[PDB]
Formats: sequence, C-alpha cells, structure tokens
Amino acid sequence: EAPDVKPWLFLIKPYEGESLSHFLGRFRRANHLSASGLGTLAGIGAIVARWERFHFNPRPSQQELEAIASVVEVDAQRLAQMLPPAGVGMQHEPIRLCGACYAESPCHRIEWQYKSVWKCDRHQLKILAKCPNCQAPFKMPALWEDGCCHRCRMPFAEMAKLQK
Amino acid sequence: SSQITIQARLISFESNRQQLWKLMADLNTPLINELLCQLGQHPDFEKWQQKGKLPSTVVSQLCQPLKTDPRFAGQPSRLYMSAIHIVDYIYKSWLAIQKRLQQQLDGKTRWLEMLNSDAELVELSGDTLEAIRVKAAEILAIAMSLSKTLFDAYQETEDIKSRSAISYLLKNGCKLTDKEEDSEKFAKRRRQVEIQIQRLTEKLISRMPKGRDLTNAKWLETLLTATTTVAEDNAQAKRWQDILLTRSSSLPFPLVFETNEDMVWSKNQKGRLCVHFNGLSDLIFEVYCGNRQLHWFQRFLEDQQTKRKSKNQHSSGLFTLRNGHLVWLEGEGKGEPWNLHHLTLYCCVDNRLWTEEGTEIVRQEKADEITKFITNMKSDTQQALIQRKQSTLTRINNSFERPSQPLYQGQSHILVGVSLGLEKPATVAVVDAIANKVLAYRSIKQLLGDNYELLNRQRRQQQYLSHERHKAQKNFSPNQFGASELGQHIDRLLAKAIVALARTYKAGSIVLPKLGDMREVVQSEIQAIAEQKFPGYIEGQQKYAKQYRVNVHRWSYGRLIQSIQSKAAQTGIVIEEGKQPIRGSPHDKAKELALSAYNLRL
Amino acid sequence: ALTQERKQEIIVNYQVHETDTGSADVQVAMLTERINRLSLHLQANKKDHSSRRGLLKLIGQRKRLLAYIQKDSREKYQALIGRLGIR
RNA sequence: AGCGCCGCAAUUCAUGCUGCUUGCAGCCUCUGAAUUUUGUUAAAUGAGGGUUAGUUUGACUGUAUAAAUACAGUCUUGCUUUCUGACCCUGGUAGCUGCUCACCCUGAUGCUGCUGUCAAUAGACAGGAUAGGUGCGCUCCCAGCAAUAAGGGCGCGGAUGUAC
Ligand SMILES: [Mg+2]
Ligand SMILES: [Zn+2]
Ligand SMILES: [Zn+2]
Repeated sequence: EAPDVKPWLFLIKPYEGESLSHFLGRFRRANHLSASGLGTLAGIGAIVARWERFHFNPRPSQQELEAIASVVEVDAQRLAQMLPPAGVGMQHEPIRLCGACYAESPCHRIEWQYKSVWKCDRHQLKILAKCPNCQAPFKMPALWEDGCCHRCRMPFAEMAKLQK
Repeated sequence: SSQITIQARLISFESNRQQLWKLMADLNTPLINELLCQLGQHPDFEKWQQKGKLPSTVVSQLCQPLKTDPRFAGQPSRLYMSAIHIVDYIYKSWLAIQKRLQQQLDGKTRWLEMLNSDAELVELSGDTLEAIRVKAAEILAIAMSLSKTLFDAYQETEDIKSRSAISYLLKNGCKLTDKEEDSEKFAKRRRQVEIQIQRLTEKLISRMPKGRDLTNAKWLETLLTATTTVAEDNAQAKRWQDILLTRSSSLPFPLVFETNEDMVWSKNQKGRLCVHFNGLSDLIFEVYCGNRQLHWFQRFLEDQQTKRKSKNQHSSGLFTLRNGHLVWLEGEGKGEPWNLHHLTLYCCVDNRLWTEEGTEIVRQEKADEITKFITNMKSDTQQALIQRKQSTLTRINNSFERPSQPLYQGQSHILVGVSLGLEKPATVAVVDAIANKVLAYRSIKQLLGDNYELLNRQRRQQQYLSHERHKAQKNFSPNQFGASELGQHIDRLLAKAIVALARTYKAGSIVLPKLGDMREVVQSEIQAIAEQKFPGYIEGQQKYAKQYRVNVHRWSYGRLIQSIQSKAAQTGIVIEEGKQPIRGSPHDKAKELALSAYNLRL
Repeated sequence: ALTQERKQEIIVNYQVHETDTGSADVQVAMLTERINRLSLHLQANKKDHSSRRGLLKLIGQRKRLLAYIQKDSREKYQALIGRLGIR
C-alpha cells in the first residue's frame, strides 16, 4: 500500500444548476466508468443508465440517491437539487440548451427540461431544442463530452448567437 | 359437494322471447346496475368492508323505492327479487374477498416484524444464540395449533427474550434447529415477505363491482366529447381513452329463481316438457334437452305432481330441483337479440335427492337444521316464520317414493391420496393405513388410460393457440381462442378415474392436498430471486422464469380439486384434506399425503 | 383516406403564407378533418378496433399540437379552435 | 446447432409376474415407474381454415353376481364440451376505414415459403394439406423481403416556444 493514504476516487464539483444526467456523465468520464459500472459500484444496478436518459418512472428514490451519495461525495440533498423539485413537470425527450449559459458554465441545466421553461431569463434568449446550424437533436446530457454538436461539430458556445 | 347444474335449451315463439329480453335488458339489468351504484355509495359501505359481511336486508330496502321508479317499475315481483339476489350475492362475494385479503395483509405484516435474523435476534434478545435456543426449548415445552399458540404467545409477551425465542422458534417452523442461518437465504426469505405484503396491498385496491351497461351510452358520448373538445390535460385524455377502449356488455344479467316451485312444469299435448315462471305464466317455454339430463326434468314434473296429489302435504324442501337460473347464451351471427341469443335454463339439483336413501340423508340434515332454528329463534311475521319452519319439519317426513340405491360403503382404513403437481397433474396411492401398505399406485398415464394422448394435446394446443393469438392481436383480428375446454375435459377424466379406483378398492376417503395459493408463492419467490439477478432492471426481472410463472398461472389445481370433490360426493366417498410433502416423487407424496390424513384423524 | 384536393384545400385555408405547409395550425386542421371522418366511421363501426386504434393516435396528436399552439399565443389558439369548431 | 414432443432401444425396478411360507425370495412376457440413450428401410407423434339438433357415452324395473358390472323389459329430447372419421375450402362483389413508407444501415416472438402446367418481365390456370429445415414441431434455424420491433445515420421544404 501507499502508507497513510485514504481510499479515494476522482471527484467533480456540481455546478449551480447542473442536471443529474450531466453530472453523472462527468463523474463517469472523470473515472472512465461505464453507466452500468457506476450502477454496480453504487449497487443500484442498471438504474443509472435509466436516470441518464431522464427516465424517471419511478423518480430517484431516497434510497438510491443516498446510495449514489456514497460513491459520489455529493450529499443526497444536493443530488435532489439536480432534479425537478416536487410537482415540477419535466420532459425527458426534447433535450434543450441555452448556449449562452454553456459559454459561462459547461453544463446542462435541469430547468431546461421543465415544461414551464422556454426562455433563459438571464440571457433573454429562447432556449434551443436542436442544433440551430444542422438541426440535429442534442444527445443526453451524460454524453456532452465535447461541448459541441455531434454532427456538425459547432460548439454550444457559438450556438448562443443563433438563438431567439 | 352434492349440488350440480343440469341445463336445457328453452324454446318458444318470438313474442315470448322478445318480451322476456326486454324485461331483462331494459328493466332488470338497469335495476341491478342502479342497485350496485347505490350500494357502493352507502354510508355503511366502509364498515361492511371491515366486517366483511353485508346486512341481510339492505339490498331489499334499497330496491323498494326503485320498484316504482319509472326506470324499473314494469317488472314482476320475482324479477325484482332476482335483481336483489344478484346484487346481494355480488357484494357477499366481494366483501368476503376484501376481508380475507385484509387479514392476509395484517398477518404477514406481523410476520415481517417478528422475522429477525440471528444477528438481529442477538441484539434484540440481548442473549447468546444458545441462550435463546434454550429459552425457545422452554417455550416450546409450554406451547405443546402449535403455530397459532406461538403466535398467541408472541403478541402479549413483551419480554424481548421470550419474544425473540418465539421469533427464533417460528422462523424454523415451530421447532428447534442447531444449524446456522445462511444470511443470503434469510435476506431472500425476508424479501419474499416484503413482495407478498406489497402484492397484497396492491390487490386491496380492487375496483367496486362494475355492472353491465347494455346501451353503452357513456362510450358514444365520450366519443363525441373526445373528438370535438380540447382535453384540459393528459389525464382527461387518458380517462377518455380508457372509456373508448372499454368493451360493450352484450347480455343482461340472468334471472335467479330461488323458489323451486316458481318454475311450474307441464307436458304439452305434443308430449314435450314445458315450464313457465312465476309472474310470467303466459310465456310457456318448451324444454329441449339431452336425454342424459331428461330424467332430471321429468323428475321436476313428478315432484310437482306428487305434492299436488297430496294437497301440499309433501315439502318442496325435498324437491330434487333446488333453484333455477335463466340465461341468454350468446349466439353466433346476426339478428334481433331475442332471436340471435339462445335462452337457456340452468337448474341446480342435489344429487342425493335422486334416491330414497339419499333423500333420507337430506331429510335428517333438514330436520336437524330446522329444529336448531326453531329452538334458537324463540313479531307477527317472526311467528309466521316459526310456523312455516314447523310446517316444513312436519312435511319432510312424507316420502316421495324414490328409486332405492344402497349407499356406498367404504373401509375407513383404506384411503386414496392424490398428489397434485405442476408436471404431473395427479398421482394416486391407495393405502391400507392400518397395514401401512400401498395397495395400488397409478400414474397420470394410467389414470387417463386411452385418453392419455389428450395431455400432450393440451400442452401442444396451449403453445399453438397462444402464438396464434399473439399474431392475431397485432392484426386486431378477433380470432383469439384457447384450450380451456380441453383442460376442463382432462380434469373431469382424472376425477372420474380417481373415484372409480377409490370405489374399486373400497376406499373410505380421497385425500387431497391443501396447496394454498401456489401462484402468489411462486410469483414472490421468483421475484425475490430475479431482483438479486437483475438489480435495478425491471424488464430483466419480469423476463426471468417468465414461462415457469406462466405455467404456474395455468396450473388448474383448483378445477381438478373441484371436479374430484363433485364426483366423490355423487358416490358418497368422503374427501379429506392433508398436507402434501415436498420431498419425494409424486408416488411417495401421494402415499404420505394419504397416511398423514389418516394419522391426523383425531 | 383523404383526397389531394381536400388536403391542398386545407393547406390553402389554414396556411400562414403561401409556402407554409407544416405550421402547427395546418397540422391541426389536417388532423381535425381526419378525426371528424373517423368519428363518423366509429359511430357506425364500433367493432372496428383497428380503426379505433388510429383515432386514439389522431386525438393525441392534435392534443399535443393544440397545447403547443396555446402557449405560443392564446390569440392564435382561440381563433384557430373557433374556426375548426373545437370546444 | 438449441429447445419441446414422439416412438425406439437399454438398465434398474415395483403399481407387473411366478411360488408357499402371505412376506418375503426370484424374473422381466405382460401392465407400468424411474426420463438414460437414439432417429433407422423403424414406430409413434404431427398445427392452414371450415362443415351435423351427427353416433356412442342414458333413466327406471326385474333377474344374476364378490364388486365391477351383465342380461331382459319399458321409456328416451334435441343442452354445454373433448376426441376420432369423412367431407369442403383456399373465396367473391360493393362500401367504410386504420397503420405504414424521402432515402440508407441494422433486423424484430416481423412477413413469405405446397404441386404442376404455362411464363424472360408478370403472374395466371388447374390441383391441394404431402406446404422451407429434423421422426414431428418452434418465437429456433435456412432463403428472400423488411416501412409497418427497437435503434442509428442523413437530405432538402414547412415549422422552430417544449408540437412536430
Ligand atoms: Mg414530445
Ligand atoms: Zn442562458
Ligand atoms: Zn449541428
């Protein structure tokens, strides 16, 4: 062993509005974990691959968030802030993006999936629901490694000027 | 199980059939629907669920003001009475189901609390395992019904040592065990109980009895709504879809005639047996039956004529006919419904009333029951009830002069055990219990004899017809069929074979296993395994052992038990219930089932 | 089934402009024609569960489109449902 | 290949047979059990759809008998089903109407699979349950298709505030 070392893992700081799908994707990339791997590591199994698609029948339970809060050092109350608050309706399929936010903070925001959200009040821009250059839909936020459209390679920060 | 049904087609000219159809479909079934609706809204409905019992008269009281409502007013008195009986039996059924399910949920919730692992039992007792093992040995030596006695002992003994010792003693099947607890087999056994509690909790969200709307007005108005109106949200549109997919009820509720003399039999000049019903004597229906049942319908006239010749000095309490159901059977093709559908009468008879010796059995059963009633029962109408009971008790002594057939005599020491299994539906052992020897085994193949090929046919058709339905569903084709009638045929062939063997060896009884609810056991066992194998993957869990779970849901152990009970009662062979051992082959299970039922006689 | 002439007449009547062929208003007008004809069919053909499967799809499709239009503009939405005769 | 079924053959055996001693000891023809092989000119299974108020499976009484049942007489009705035979089909003419498809890749409990005249394209005509593969059959396998399982890729047009 390395003497006086504590068993450790690569951590990531969650951004102020980062979605759980985006967060788990970064944590998985930081540790080169497959989606099945993190679920086995937390012991919740295939559930992680389901959450990364925003498939929330059922929602992330107290048990499973506290389980993920054992391998991720982020506490379960902060993990619950990566999800819609109680009774806020959300949509999983059309993945959406502000772009002007992504130039400031490279994360998907869970509020971009709310059924009540359509503009960024900070930027006063209509949030995108597909790539404005090539019309390809955005991939699940767990897969936003490159920070660009997977088809035409336009960076999300440039898509800010193609909004509203 | 001496009650059986015999049936016949009822034939009449069209205006009689049309008049009856309109009474049933336009008045009687709407009345039943209204009674079901009002009864499900009654302020005592929630306390009826707690008792599990309906008040004896509440349906009759609700029907009284409806008998003169313009929606329902046009019916004979016995059709209102029939509607009352339909509704009353529906809720007697439904409240009995809910009551037992609730007791099951409460019982297993207590078991989940008192199912503690030895690691938990060490902390919760504060004693070493050997110390609680000794304390369990004492508590067993006092409780020496043992299971219930330990469940009784657990509740009020707040002493956590004895309470834990009872928990340890119950975990092992009411006995001591030296061997160590396999922690994963315990965790699985705990998980099974949680699944069972959850599945019981879900079954207790049963719907109230839905009725039969034959107009389907709700479907058409929902169609007009959903096509011309914006849905306020997804939940309204889903409720619209759920209505639009609901299939229409074609047929009214049958009529029920609980008074056997409300069917009045006659023979027309063309020599055919005829019947008319109290309140509808102008509608003569002609009996069209198989000869294999004709002797019953002839008996109904002879019983009626006997009591008329004696000026009612006989009792209809010994009439072979018990009650009738009047049913429309769905016809193939097209027409007006009174022409398309076939009017059918189902008569309950008690098979014992065929013979004179069996009638004497029923007479004593009637006399004891009525003498008990008259003694315990002691208003003007309640005194009239006593007088009718006393008239019955007097008149059942008058004989109908029925065919004499000496009752079956079976040796008390000879038993037939019937092992029931998923792979081998029945296996029998004839045991001479005082000799402790098997007189005969028979396999499933020997029981079916020349019919044994039907058993492979059933398996083959169940596969084939399921796949043809699966293919037909994707086309929205109506041609969806199944093997239920072949399965019923097989169970009746087995029942006759088992009883014939019992007669041949002069067995005193047939022993059948208390299987319990095999489907909920298997379903919770497999789910507990699958949740370990496919953690967090529901579809993987549901695919796991899917065909075994299907096979267990098709296993017709209840239908086979029922067929055996009926055939044994018709020959006067006693049915006994025993515990089927899990060890051994179907032959050994049948032997030990038989011998345990003998030893369990006390 | 729908004729090309009735189809193109729906396009022309609900178009936002002469080359608009796919705005949500045109889509709900197309679906409203289909739903009206199929409702008349199912009133007569209750056992046509194959065709009933289509209705539940078509009603859902129009429900999603109208909900989309309504939160673009209640003025356009209310005007549109009034023209189509939808409550 | 895999899986199910079918018989075949083989071993062991008792619910089979033999015996006096009636509880035991032999045996494997019969009648069965335990699943062990194997697909053969074998013996068994075999699933395209449809067609009768079809026949036999009854009731009572007497006689006989160890039950099981059997014989004789009288009466008889047609219900709801399960098989075995035999026979008929591969449908027609108008309406209404769903689903599917820009295109490409993968291929699903997807679709199709018979015979023989004719016939390059196209299918028609006449046969017909012998209907792709094995003893038989499958959602398996083979061949073609696959838009009408899921997915993935990627055009121009409309729309682009989450619907498409
Ligand atoms: Mg959507
Ligand atoms: Zn923004
Ligand atoms: Zn792009």
